[PDB]
Amino acid sequence: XPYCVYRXSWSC
Amino acid sequence: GPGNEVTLLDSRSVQGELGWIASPLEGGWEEVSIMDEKNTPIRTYQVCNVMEPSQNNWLRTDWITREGAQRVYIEIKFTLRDCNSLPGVMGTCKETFNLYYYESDNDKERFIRENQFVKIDTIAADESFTQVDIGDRIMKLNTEIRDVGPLSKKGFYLAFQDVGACIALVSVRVFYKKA
Repeated sequence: XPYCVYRXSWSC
Repeated sequence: GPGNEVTLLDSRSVQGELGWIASPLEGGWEEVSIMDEKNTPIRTYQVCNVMEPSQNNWLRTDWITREGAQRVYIEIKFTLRDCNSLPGVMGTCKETFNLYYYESDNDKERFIRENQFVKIDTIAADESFTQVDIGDRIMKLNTEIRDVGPLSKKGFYLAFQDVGACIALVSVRVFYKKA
């Protein structure tokens, strides 16, 4: 992965 | 309050990269900076190998002195993505992570075995949250606290184990209460 990363919000 | 607490570790107040030890070194837990309003990095650790089986990703702090405290308190702010919010078939997706410690007089341990770590708890998103205003956004994060003790070596290491979740550890603070 990472399938998603957390930035403020998750983005996948 | 802070007046009666003595901080032993606060990931938010470290200057530069945390450089904590990840096993595996690549492709598991990784450092990700989130920039606050003053362009100071919030040093997070993240892993999200939800598409791959048999995850066993470890992350450990550097050595933390206990300064004569026998009971310490570990406060973690984090966020997870729920498995049901991640498209794809993910038979082994998880929504928890495991927290451990290892006591040692040696402040420069390397390759501590998995079986030397003592489990504190399985950590999940539960009822408790905090809001961290970083300018453009307000981070809504789960907040969990656990006590550990009694401790009796000069210090200890904390570790986080991922077994297949989509997790961001945003803040880790460890403190004791001073009589």
